[PDB]
Order: sequence, then C-alpha cells, then structure tokens
Amino acid sequence: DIVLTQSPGSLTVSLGQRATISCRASESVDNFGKSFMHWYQQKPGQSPKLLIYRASNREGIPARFNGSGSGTDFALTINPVEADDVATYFCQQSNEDPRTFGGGTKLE
Amino acid sequence: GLFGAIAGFIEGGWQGMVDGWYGYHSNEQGSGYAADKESTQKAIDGVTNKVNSIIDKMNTQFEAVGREFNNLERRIENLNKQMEDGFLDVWTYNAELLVLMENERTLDFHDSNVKNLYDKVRLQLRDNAKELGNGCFEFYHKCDNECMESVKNGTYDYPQYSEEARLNREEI
Amino acid sequence: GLFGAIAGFIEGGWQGMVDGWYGYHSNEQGSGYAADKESTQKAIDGVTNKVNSIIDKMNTQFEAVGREFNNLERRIENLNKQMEDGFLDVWTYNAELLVLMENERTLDFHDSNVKNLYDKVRLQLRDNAKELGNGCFEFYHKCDNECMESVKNGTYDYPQYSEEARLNREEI
Amino acid sequence: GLFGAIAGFIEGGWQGMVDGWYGYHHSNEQGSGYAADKESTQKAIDGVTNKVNSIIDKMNTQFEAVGREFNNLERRIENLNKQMEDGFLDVWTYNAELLVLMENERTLDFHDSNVKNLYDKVRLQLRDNAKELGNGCFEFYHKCDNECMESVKNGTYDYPQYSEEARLNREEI
Amino acid sequence: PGDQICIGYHANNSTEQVDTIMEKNVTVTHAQDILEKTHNGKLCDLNGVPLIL
Ligand SMILES: *[C@@H]1O[C@H](CO)[C@@H](O)[C@H](O)[C@H]1NC(C)=O
Repeated sequence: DIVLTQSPGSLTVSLGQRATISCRASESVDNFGKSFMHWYQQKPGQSPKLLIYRASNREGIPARFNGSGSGTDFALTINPVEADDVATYFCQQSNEDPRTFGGGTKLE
Repeated sequence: GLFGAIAGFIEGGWQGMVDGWYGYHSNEQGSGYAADKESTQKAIDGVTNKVNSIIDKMNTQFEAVGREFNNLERRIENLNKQMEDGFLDVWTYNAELLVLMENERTLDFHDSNVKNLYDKVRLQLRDNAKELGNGCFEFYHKCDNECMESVKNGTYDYPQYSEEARLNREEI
Repeated sequence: GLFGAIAGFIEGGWQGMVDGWYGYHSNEQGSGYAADKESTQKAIDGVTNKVNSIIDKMNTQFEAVGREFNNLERRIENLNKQMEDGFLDVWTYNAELLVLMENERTLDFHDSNVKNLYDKVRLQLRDNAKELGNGCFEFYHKCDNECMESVKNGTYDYPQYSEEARLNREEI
Repeated sequence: GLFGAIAGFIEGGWQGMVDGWYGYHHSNEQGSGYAADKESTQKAIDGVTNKVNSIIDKMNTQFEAVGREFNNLERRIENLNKQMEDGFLDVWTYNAELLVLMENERTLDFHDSNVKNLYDKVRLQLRDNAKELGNGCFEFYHKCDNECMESVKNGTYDYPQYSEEARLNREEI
Repeated sequence: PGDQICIGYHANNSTEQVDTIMEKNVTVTHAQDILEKTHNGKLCDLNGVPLIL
C-alpha cells in the first residue's frame, strides 16, 4: 500500500488569495518519467470531481488550479481563490494498486 | 569447417563434456571430461561481444512514420511509400546478411578455437607423446592426474618426462 | 592465400586433373590423376549455394519509377531524383561489395578445402609415409592401386602397413 | 587469433625486428640477429594498402546532403526531405563503421595467417633436419652457418645436403 | 594399454537450427532468437498516458 497523507487537514484562506494543499507519498508514485498522482475536488453535498491528472495537467478546469510536484510530494495550488472553491480536495495515486487516496483537505 | 577440427580430424563432439564448449583424459587414476576454462571464456566473451555489437550497430535504423495524403497528392504519397519500403528493404537486407555472415564466421571461430587448443597441447607434448590423429595424444610416459593438469593449464614440464619418454619410444 | 595451400606449400595446380577441383599417385602399377569426389562436391555445393544466396538476397532491391513534375515542382522533383539516385547508389555499393567480399572468401575457401584434404591424408599416413613438403607424401611401404584407393577414400589401414613401414624407416 | 600464431604458439612479438612485420631470429656460432622476411612483408603491405585504398574507393559514390528550403505549408515534404537525408546519412554511417569493423578483424587474422604460413614455410623445408621447439623456433640437428641461415630465409634450403649429418645427430639422441 | 588425453567439444539434445551463406538448417548447440513475432492484438495505453476517435 502507498499511504497518501495530505497536509494540512483544514485550510482557511482569505478570498482572492492562494490556497496551497500538500500531498506526501510513503513510497514514490513516479515512474516512466511521469507522476501518477491525481487531484479531486468534492464540493459539499455532491460526488467528487476530477481536477488534475498525472500531477500536473488540468482536466473544463480553470487555470486557478496549479498542479505541481514530483516523486514523493506534490501540491495543488489554488490561486486566486474564488467563492465556489469550498470543497474538500483529494489526492489519489495510480502508480500501484491498491489505489489509495489522501485523507482529504477541507478548504474554507 | 574452415580449420579442419570440428567435424574434421576430431570427428564428433562429446555429450559428456558439459561445463564448457572446448576441453579435454585417461590414466591409471581414472578417466573423465574437463573443460578448458580459458579458451571457453575467451569464446564466450567473443561471441557475446559479437551479439552485443550486432544489436548495437542497429540502433540508428530507419523508423517508419505515419503520413497522410489526399487524392491530388498521389505522387508524393507514392514517393513516400517507396522511400519507406526502400529503407525497410535495405535494413532487412542488412540484418539478414549480417546474421548470415557472422554466423558463418562464428562456426569457423569455434573450429579455430578447437584447432588452437589441440595445437596448444601438441606443441607442449612434442615427442613425449604420439599423435593418434583424432584429437588424442598417446603419452610415451606416465601421466598422473597432476601431470594431466599441467598439460591442461599450459605448465607441462617437457624435459622432466623427456628421458622416460625417449626410452619408451626407442624400445618401440 | 589464408591457409597456405593453393599457391603455397603446394606451388601450382595441375592442368592434368580435370574431373574436379581438388584431388590426388605414383606406384609400380603406374601413375595418374584423380579427383576427390567428396571434397569437390562439397565445394560445388558451397559455392553454388553462395551464388544462389547472393542472387536471392537481392530480390527486394529498389526499382526506379518514372515520375513527372512541372516548373513549380522543382523541389520535389529534385528530392525524387536524390531519392532514386540515393537507393541506386546504395544497392550498387551493396552488390559490388558483396561480390568483392565473397570472392575473397571463396578463394580462401578453396585454399581451406585443399589444406584440409592434405591434412586428411597426412593424419591417416602418420609415420607410414614421409612429408615431402610439397603436397606429396613418400610412402615407407608398398602402396598398390588398392592401397592408393584406401588413402583416397579414408579407409587406410595404418596398422596393416605399420610394421613394414617401421622396418623401412629404421634401415634409414 | 584465427590461425593460432600471433599471440598463439608464438607468444609475443619482437621489439627487436624493426625492418618489417614478419621475420626471423637466428642463432648460430657466427652470432645472432633479427631479419625481416622481405617477401611476406611486402605481400602483406600490398594487401593492406590495396584494402585501405579499396575501402576509400568504394565510398566515392556516397550520399551528399543538399540544403533545401521549405515554408510553413510545406512541413510534410520538409520532413520527408529530412527523413530522406538522415536516412541516407544513417545508412552510409553504418556502412563505413561496419566495413571498418569487419575488415579490421580480417586484417588482424590476415597477419596471423601470414605468420603461420611463414612458420610453415620453414618447417616444410627443415623436416627432420631440425626439431620443432614449439614456440616458433626450430632447433637444428646440424650446423647452420650464416649462409645456411640465409638459405632457409630465402626458400633454397638444400635438405639432402645436411640430411646425413642431421640423421646422425638425431640418432645419438 | 596406455594413458591418453582427448580434445573434444560440447554436444547436446538441441534441435535449434540456424542458417549461413553456404548451408541452411544447421543444427547447433545454442542459438539466440532476435526477432519478436507476437503482439497482444490490442490498442493500449502508452506509459500511463491514447485518444480513440
Ligand atoms: C529448413 O527446415 C524447415 C522446417 O524445419 C523447412 O521450412 C525447409 O524445407 C528447410 N529447408 C532446407 C533448405 O533445409
């Protein structure tokens, strides 16, 4: 199992600023030269949504979302933060079964 | 083959020698097969480098690319096809021929390693042994296991056995 | 050549042997030439397969096609020309080189067949004959026509003549 | 090598022989010294020189790249043209590299063969008039003065002239 | 009657054949195949990344 640990657990950021959510993998999630990390957005009261695939590229997703990172640690950067960004954000790896997700980070 | 040894003056290989390609005895202490580690390793290195060299020389080979053309580009379509087939045919020839040529040299290479091994022993034994003419030398003296080992590792002391050999030649 | 036989230790070929490439006698019953059918047929098969293999490897060669272009297609006209000449030059090199390389191997192949034939006889005769050093072995015993035939077909009974040979060596 | 002579039964070359590739070292009462076999050396020189000249000759009809320009809507033939140029450049680079590798190997074995032939040239002359030491050297069963040494070197050894004194020296042994 | 030593070479139960200029189908003790002839008959993802129209 590749344990994924997101940090911080809850993040409150001022409107129009920068949210910076981190992910840390127990072992690397990074071969073939690409990172097999994914970011997901769960706006409250509905199913999760796909933001970033293989750690850097956006899926109809605004540029405000910066997927970054390589290897063992990554980061979803939301900047500028808008109103409709309240959600819990999840990182999940596909590098190696069993597919594992992060704890998740709630944004306020 | 080219050098007259493999399937030549040595008519047949030994199922019995299994720890190598080329090798060697029969005395009072008993008989048995043994591989010449040195000549075997040399051949292994040579063939392995050969195989690796063939695969290496082919890394800059042609790689076909998908290209599309319309009904009024039939000429360059055909040119493009001839170009692709052109290189595919060249490189297929190059791979096929290289394999055929180096195969032939490889078989003769083994033949040569064997003929050299036979000569290595022959040039040591000289008149201290008789050439049976089948890859075997019949000794004119007593060759114990340690003596057998000296012939096999190129440290035969010819003059040590010279006298007892000469005496045994002359009652014959 | 590579193997020291043809135009080597055997200095010259025989206009007299006409039924083959390689062959052999002179006794009391009389002298004459004879071809070694076996080694000759082997060489014929080898060279014939070689010739047929060379012609075979060339069936997927480039074939130039007429193509026309106008005054504003000078670039692809030239590209097309370079492509055609390009392959024509490659395949001309391939044919010329292949012929040069296999010619050299063929001459050395014959040299090797001869040197092997000489060794075939030598390894049979051993001390029952003297190496004159010109491709000829002078016998230490009487070799009638049937004996000559046994040397030629690899059935020489060395020990049968061993004693009369040994006796003739020692008054010398 | 292929023929067992160079770095084979003759284990090592001579820094001392400098006037040629292959030759002799003699040793008699008049004294010792190195000498090159002019004939076999010249043959090899001619062979290798023709080989080098043949390799350079076979390459005169090689591909020569030409500058050609294309615009933004000619990307296809631009690429075709590039593939064609690289295509031939890669073929001819293979041809030059391989030819050199193959003929190098044959050249080393060619020298090996010239040596083994030279040794055999002497051996077939001396026969039982000398003993094969097995290291490229023949120990004579008779007296070989400088003129005799010269006859072995130029292929005019008179075997029967020394036959008797050789045979007598073999038999007290 | 006398002690002897023999020079010889390996042989086995191999049926692998190989080709040369002068001879075809030469049974040999060891050979290496260098031509891949099988595929999975499927279109697949390439190193964790296709657009199928
Ligand atoms: C080589 O063997 C194969 C089958 O094992 C067969 O396709 C063919 O007839 C053979 N050809 C020759 C020339 O031996």
